[PDB]
Amino acid sequence: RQTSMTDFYHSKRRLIFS
Amino acid sequence: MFEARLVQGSILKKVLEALKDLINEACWDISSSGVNLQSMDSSHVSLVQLTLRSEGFDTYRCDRNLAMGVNLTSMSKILKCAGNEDIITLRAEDNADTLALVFEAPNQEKVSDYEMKLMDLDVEQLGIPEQEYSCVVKMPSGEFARICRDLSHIGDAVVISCAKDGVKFSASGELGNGNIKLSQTSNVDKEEEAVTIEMNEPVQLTFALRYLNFFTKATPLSSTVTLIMSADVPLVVEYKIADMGHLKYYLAPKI
Repeated sequence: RQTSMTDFYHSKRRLIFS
Repeated sequence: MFEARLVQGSILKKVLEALKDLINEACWDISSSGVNLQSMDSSHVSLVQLTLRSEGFDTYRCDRNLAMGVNLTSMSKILKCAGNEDIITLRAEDNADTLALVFEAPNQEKVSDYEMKLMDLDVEQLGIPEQEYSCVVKMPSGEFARICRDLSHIGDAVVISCAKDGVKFSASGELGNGNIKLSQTSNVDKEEEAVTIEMNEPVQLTFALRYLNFFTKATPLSSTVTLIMSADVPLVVEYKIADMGHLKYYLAPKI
C-alpha cells in the first residue's frame, strides 16, 4: 500500500497572497 | 526589493523543466540567503524542495523576505523564451504583483523583458527532519534515468535493495521480471562515472516508477545523482546544482 508524505512529516498550512 | 542576476541562465531553465510536470503551483521563498521552494504534488506521494544559494548568483539582493505564489507552467513558458547563454535577472518590487524576468544576450543587442503575474496559493507545507539513513548510493544521473525508464516498461513499482557491494533494482509486471544489478565501482577514476555505496544497514524498499520518472527530468542539472534510503521512510533523490544548491525529491514508499 502506497503511503503519503504526510504519513511521515507534519503538515502546516500556508497562505500566499499574490 | 528582490534582485538576482545569473550569468548561467540555463540553470533556471533546467530547474523549471525539472519541476513543471510534477508541480503546477509553488511558493518561492526569497530571503538574503537565497531561494527555497518546497512543494508536494497533488497526490501528496512525493515532495520537492529546491535550494539556490545567494552566493551562486552573480549579484543578489533581498531587502524583504518574500513569498511569491507562482504558476510553474507559466514560469516555464517564460523561461523557454530564454537561450541557454542568456544572463537572466529576476526582480520584484517590494509590493510586486508580478515577478520580472529579464534575459540578456551576449551581444548587448537583444534584451527580453517578461513580466509574470503571481498568484494566491493555499499551500500545504511540510516539516522535513534531518535524520540519518541506513543507505546512500551515489551514481551517474544518466544511468539512474535509464534504469527507471527501462524498468517502468516491466512493471509499475521498483524494488531497490542496498547492499555493501552494490545496488539492485527490480520490477514486476504481467510479462515477467527484471533485475538490474550495479556493483560498487572497484577501480575509481572519475567521480561521476562511478557507483559508490556507503551503508550501515541493508535496505529494501518499494517505490512507484511513475514518480521517479518525473524526478529524472532533473538529470541535466548534474552528472551524478544521490539516493538516500532508510527503512519504511521516504526516499530522497538528490541532484547537486554545482556550487549553488540542490534539488531534493522525496518519495513515499509502498508500505
